Amino acid sequence: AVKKFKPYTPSRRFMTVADFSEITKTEPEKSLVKPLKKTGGRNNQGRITVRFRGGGHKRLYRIIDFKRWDKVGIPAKVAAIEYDPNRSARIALLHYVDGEKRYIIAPDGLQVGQQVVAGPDAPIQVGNALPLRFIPVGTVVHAVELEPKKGAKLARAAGTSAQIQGREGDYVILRLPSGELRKVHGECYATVGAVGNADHKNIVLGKAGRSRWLGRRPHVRGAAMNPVDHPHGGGEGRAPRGRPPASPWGWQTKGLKTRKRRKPSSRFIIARRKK
Amino acid sequence: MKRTWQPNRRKRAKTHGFRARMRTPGGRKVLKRRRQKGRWRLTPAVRK
Amino acid sequence: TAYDVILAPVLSEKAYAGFAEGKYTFWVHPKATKTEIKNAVETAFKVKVVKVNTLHVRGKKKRLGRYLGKRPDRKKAIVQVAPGQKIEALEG
RNA sequence: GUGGUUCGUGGAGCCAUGGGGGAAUCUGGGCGGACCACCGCCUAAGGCUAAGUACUCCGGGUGACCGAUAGCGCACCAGUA
RNA sequence: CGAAUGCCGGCAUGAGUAACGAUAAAGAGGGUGAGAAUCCCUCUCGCCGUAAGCCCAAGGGUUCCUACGCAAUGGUCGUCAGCGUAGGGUUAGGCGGGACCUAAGGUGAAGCCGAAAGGCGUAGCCGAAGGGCAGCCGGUUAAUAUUCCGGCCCUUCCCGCAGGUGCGAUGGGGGGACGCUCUAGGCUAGGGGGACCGGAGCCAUGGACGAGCCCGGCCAGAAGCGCAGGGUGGGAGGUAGGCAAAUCCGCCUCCCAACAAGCUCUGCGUGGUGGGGAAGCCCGUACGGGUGACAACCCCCCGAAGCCAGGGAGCCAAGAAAAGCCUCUAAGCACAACCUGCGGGAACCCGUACCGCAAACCGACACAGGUGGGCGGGUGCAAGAGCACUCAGGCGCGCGGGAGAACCCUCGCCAAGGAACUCUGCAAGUUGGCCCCGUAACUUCGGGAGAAGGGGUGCUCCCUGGGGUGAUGAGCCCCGGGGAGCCGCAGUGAACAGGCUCUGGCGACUGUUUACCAAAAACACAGCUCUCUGCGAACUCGUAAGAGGAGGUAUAGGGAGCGACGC
Ligand SMILES: [Mg+2]
Ligand SMILES: [Mg+2]
Ligand SMILES: [Mg+2]
Ligand SMILES: [Mg+2]
Ligand SMILES: [Mg+2]
Ligand SMILES: [Mg+2]
Ligand SMILES: [Mg+2]
Ligand SMILES: [Mg+2]
Ligand SMILES: [Mg+2]
Ligand SMILES: [Mg+2]
Ligand SMILES: [Mg+2]
Ligand SMILES: [Mg+2]
Ligand SMILES: [Mg+2]
Ligand SMILES: [Mg+2]
Ligand SMILES: [Mg+2]
Ligand SMILES: [Mg+2]
Ligand SMILES: [Mg+2]
Ligand SMILES: [Mg+2]
Ligand SMILES: [Mg+2]
Ligand SMILES: [Mg+2]
Ligand SMILES: [Mg+2]
Ligand SMILES: [Mg+2]
Ligand SMILES: [Mg+2]
Ligand SMILES: [Mg+2]
Ligand SMILES: [Mg+2]
Ligand SMILES: [Mg+2]
Ligand SMILES: [Mg+2]
Ligand SMILES: [Mg+2]
Ligand SMILES: [Mg+2]
Ligand SMILES: [Mg+2]
Ligand SMILES: [Mg+2]
Ligand SMILES: [Mg+2]
Ligand SMILES: [Mg+2]
Ligand SMILES: [Mg+2]
Ligand SMILES: [Mg+2]
Ligand SMILES: [Mg+2]
Ligand SMILES: [Mg+2]
Ligand SMILES: [Mg+2]
Ligand SMILES: [Mg+2]
Ligand SMILES: [Mg+2]
Ligand SMILES: [Mg+2]
Ligand SMILES: [Mg+2]
Ligand SMILES: [Mg+2]
Ligand SMILES: [Mg+2]
Ligand SMILES: [Mg+2]
Ligand SMILES: [Mg+2]
Ligand SMILES: [Mg+2]
Ligand SMILES: [Mg+2]
Ligand SMILES: [Mg+2]
Ligand SMILES: [Mg+2]
Ligand SMILES: [Mg+2]
Ligand SMILES: [Mg+2]
Ligand SMILES: [Mg+2]
Ligand SMILES: [Mg+2]
Ligand SMILES: [Mg+2]
Ligand SMILES: [Mg+2]
Ligand SMILES: [Mg+2]
Ligand SMILES: [Mg+2]
Ligand SMILES: [Mg+2]
Ligand SMILES: [Mg+2]
Ligand SMILES: [Mg+2]
Ligand SMILES: [Mg+2]
Ligand SMILES: [Mg+2]
Ligand SMILES: [Mg+2]
Ligand SMILES: [Mg+2]
Ligand SMILES: [Mg+2]
Ligand SMILES: [Mg+2]
Ligand SMILES: [Mg+2]
Ligand SMILES: [Mg+2]
Ligand SMILES: [Mg+2]
Ligand SMILES: [Mg+2]
Ligand SMILES: [Mg+2]
Ligand SMILES: [Mg+2]
Ligand SMILES: [Mg+2]
Ligand SMILES: [Mg+2]
Ligand SMILES: [Mg+2]
Ligand SMILES: [Mg+2]
Ligand SMILES: [Mg+2]
Ligand SMILES: [Mg+2]
Ligand SMILES: [Mg+2]
Ligand SMILES: [Mg+2]
Ligand SMILES: [Mg+2]
Ligand SMILES: [Mg+2]
Ligand SMILES: [Mg+2]
Ligand SMILES: [Mg+2]
Ligand SMILES: [Mg+2]
Ligand SMILES: [Mg+2]
Ligand SMILES: [Mg+2]
Ligand SMILES: [Mg+2]
Ligand SMILES: [Mg+2]
Ligand SMILES: [Mg+2]
Ligand SMILES: [Mg+2]
Ligand SMILES: [Mg+2]
Ligand SMILES: [Mg+2]
Ligand SMILES: [Mg+2]
Ligand SMILES: [Mg+2]
Ligand SMILES: [Mg+2]
Repeated sequence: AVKKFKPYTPSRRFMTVADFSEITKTEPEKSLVKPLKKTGGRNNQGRITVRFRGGGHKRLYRIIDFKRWDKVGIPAKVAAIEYDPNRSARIALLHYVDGEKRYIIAPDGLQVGQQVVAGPDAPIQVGNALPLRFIPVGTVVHAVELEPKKGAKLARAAGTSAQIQGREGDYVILRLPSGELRKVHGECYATVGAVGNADHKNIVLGKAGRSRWLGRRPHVRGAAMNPVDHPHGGGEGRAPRGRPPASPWGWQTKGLKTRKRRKPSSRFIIARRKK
Repeated sequence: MKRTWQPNRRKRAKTHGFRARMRTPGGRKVLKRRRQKGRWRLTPAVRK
Repeated sequence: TAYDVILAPVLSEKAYAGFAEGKYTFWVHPKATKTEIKNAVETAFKVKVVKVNTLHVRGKKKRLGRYLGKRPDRKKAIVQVAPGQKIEALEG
């Protein structure tokens, strides 16, 4: 669902907060697999490289497992589903019969008490992770690797996933969260199921703070500035741009493609996007 | 009103201090210059 | 060098006041240690030292004419002697 | 593709060289202002080498130089207040 | 040289002029002295008192104390001083830093990059007002005091002795260890009564010898007991993990126990006992001292925002690190070693004065400005750190004395009128707390509600109901309900204290901005759309290495325009 409120204050008649039911079962993170101060900071060596970041609530970083091939064959029971401030998805804390404890980005439907496991003989079912080439084509999977052993990179945001469309040589073909058709090596590990907390995208912030709480500082439009500041600056009394819509740096911003042309990464991508 | 000089000793030392002046060629040059000029104080007089 | 640690007695209302108890105060080397002083005093005036307190004494800034200056900084050490023991030299 | 020279593309050689191609050992190879033939000059792709020349913080000797608003910012406890 | 709003210097004019720095405020009698409205004392008077009192951090650097002093500095004066000369003055194993820890950041073995200079950067190191760490109450000086002295109480090292044990890490694990809001039960600080203990004294001006008036009736305290709380399960087997070295931790299984107990740790009571101990009177220029008692040192009540603390609940924005500490074992070593007693020793460096919402700091000044944290009493007003008065303390603002003009400022009142004023009701006034009635369009059903509009408000006496603490009784606190009556022009009798409504424009709303002429219909904003990005992402910085994006991955990022919501 999603929490609604009665309009007892303006803005409160609009904000909605996540339904923390899937979560629950645990609040404080696992002191062991989380001790990692998250280094905050909106720019590199002194200079701001990403405008409007900063402020925002303090955060501990939960280190998660983006490559499960480590523990091939060792089963693990799902201990808890927790909240993770650094991602759209929630995470599942799991207890390996091994003793070892790990955090997985919690898949949709993965319940506490269930058992998961990785490897080529993993029983195709939500939670388990296997090398793509061992998963039944048509299977919806998430946290897919893009190149064998380099870690999970595709389909990780709340409620996302990819579907295996076909096999072909050492390569299998995926339909990414973006609608794009990509060829990804058959050895790339992926874990069965969709990401979960797919309701994420519906929460309405409701007010200017909250945006501040998430660490997003106010974004000032180009038109609101002077020429020294941005191409859309200046003009006496509200201007109409001036053709053509461009960024504060100069590159046109309506439709101009930015993907590097001669990129070898092409070839492997068949389709493009959703429109 | 609140004026521009807000004395802080740690600050003064870390910023204008002898060691700070030594860390860079730009600061080492200042020392060279003050010295040549015969300045009695090469570095802002400050203690603790 | 034991006689290099103790520069001289202080001489002053307050200092004398200490003599009643085994409390003799001296002007000592700015760098001297409490422990250094204990020994220095023991061998110099042949006594048993049991406590040593020290404090720095910043020099008074002075001016003779348009010429401005300061007096040398100092260290004062008030050494306490073992029960019933007197530093003869400083009595009188 | 450029720099150096009096040479700013010029008929542009000579000396350096970032790129590409890439030899020969005196029956060799460079130069004499495109280039060619004569006649000549010189031996590249290893290094070293006093003296004559430059300067003046410092010491000295001189002045049709100054004489305390001058002369060094400072004749004085000044790169100070 | 006569000129350059010339340059350096000197001296004029305005001029005995404006000023002398908050309108909190003065008067007098003594004293000192060559001279003081200005220094000292005494007595009156006024001001501050969520202070204009006290304490800490920063900054300042002897401004501290004292003796001689008054040229100058002090907006006047000066015998006085934050001023001149000189002499004194700052005392620590336990307070704060350092012989500890890590934070952003900084630095930087390896390593990367760049014509040079130099830019990065893993481990490490540095880095504090964060984590760690053993002292409380008194007394003394002209000037220091958890530092000196006194009482009581602790901490680490080293050596010896006795008794225990697998002892042994810079490695492993636990622990340190963390948010916002609201909160329980106990306490403590703090405060208020007391007909009750102690106490110099006082009955004035009609009365009162009165439960009369006035002052004080505390503080510290090991072990051991008490009371409140916090932290913690205990066993026994397996054992792929903690870059296996573990008896530890972590996982599995079952013999117990399970709003606990027990063991532990804090807080607070008490505790042998040590200390402190008013008013008033006497001594004293000064500072104080006797005092005044062999001082009493007890009882109720109120009560924290503080302690027990790592307590509980709820919530989303999901809330440092590392060492100390416990534990595990590696090398080693087991005639070492660690651990507990008990004795005898050891325990360095720096700071410590003084000012500190200010005349000593930042503003050229003894500047009406600025300056972080803690304490900040009493009575009343619904409450409070608000307002009025006052304790303690501190001050009356470092020129005065007169005069009673115009005019200026700040303030008070006003006949009849009542916005006729004027760009504009600008300004000022009106209204103002609390309680009870009672409130319209419209609406996103929360609002508009303090809508408006009224009524009540003091005091005396009678009766009566609830609760808190005691004990269920009295007291003492805390909220009420009903009656009669009294007096003023007036009862939130003083101070703090909305004027109301109707209708348009513009932005939704709270918010942000041109520090020193513009706070707005401007920026922002939740929300909507377009567009780029397949992750060595796109974009940004940078020559480069590298870094931000992000230890993120399409319900992400970047860029752009519009700007809740409704159609
Ligand atoms: Mg940096
Ligand atoms: Mg904007
Ligand atoms: Mg503009
Ligand atoms: Mg432009
Ligand atoms: Mg820019
Ligand atoms: Mg200045
Ligand atoms: Mg600073
Ligand atoms: Mg200066
Ligand atoms: Mg000391
Ligand atoms: Mg040329
Ligand atoms: Mg050329
Ligand atoms: Mg070449
Ligand atoms: Mg070449
Ligand atoms: Mg040639
Ligand atoms: Mg040639
Ligand atoms: Mg030729
Ligand atoms: Mg030639
Ligand atoms: Mg020729
Ligand atoms: Mg030749
Ligand atoms: Mg040669
Ligand atoms: Mg040669
Ligand atoms: Mg040479
Ligand atoms: Mg040579
Ligand atoms: Mg010469
Ligand atoms: Mg001169
Ligand atoms: Mg002359
Ligand atoms: Mg000279
Ligand atoms: Mg000069
Ligand atoms: Mg002239
Ligand atoms: Mg002329
Ligand atoms: Mg002139
Ligand atoms: Mg002049
Ligand atoms: Mg005149
Ligand atoms: Mg006159
Ligand atoms: Mg005049
Ligand atoms: Mg006049
Ligand atoms: Mg006047
Ligand atoms: Mg004045
Ligand atoms: Mg005045
Ligand atoms: Mg008054
Ligand atoms: Mg008053
Ligand atoms: Mg007040
Ligand atoms: Mg200081
Ligand atoms: Mg002085
Ligand atoms: Mg003084
Ligand atoms: Mg005097
Ligand atoms: Mg004067
Ligand atoms: Mg003085
Ligand atoms: Mg250190
Ligand atoms: Mg560096
Ligand atoms: Mg670093
Ligand atoms: Mg360190
Ligand atoms: Mg610290
Ligand atoms: Mg600390
Ligand atoms: Mg004092
Ligand atoms: Mg003591
Ligand atoms: Mg052991
Ligand atoms: Mg740890
Ligand atoms: Mg009483
Ligand atoms: Mg009595
Ligand atoms: Mg009478
Ligand atoms: Mg009382
Ligand atoms: Mg006690
Ligand atoms: Mg007690
Ligand atoms: Mg409380
Ligand atoms: Mg360390
Ligand atoms: Mg040492
Ligand atoms: Mg002090
Ligand atoms: Mg102030
Ligand atoms: Mg303060
Ligand atoms: Mg003054
Ligand atoms: Mg002031
Ligand atoms: Mg303030
Ligand atoms: Mg009250
Ligand atoms: Mg009130
Ligand atoms: Mg008083
Ligand atoms: Mg003044
Ligand atoms: Mg009238
Ligand atoms: Mg009238
Ligand atoms: Mg009119
Ligand atoms: Mg008119
Ligand atoms: Mg008005
Ligand atoms: Mg009345
Ligand atoms: Mg109570
Ligand atoms: Mg009011
Ligand atoms: Mg009001
Ligand atoms: Mg108001
Ligand atoms: Mg607005
Ligand atoms: Mg506003
Ligand atoms: Mg601001
Ligand atoms: Mg302005
Ligand atoms: Mg502002
Ligand atoms: Mg405004
Ligand atoms: Mg304004
Ligand atoms: Mg680049
Ligand atoms: Mg990152
Ligand atoms: Mg707009």
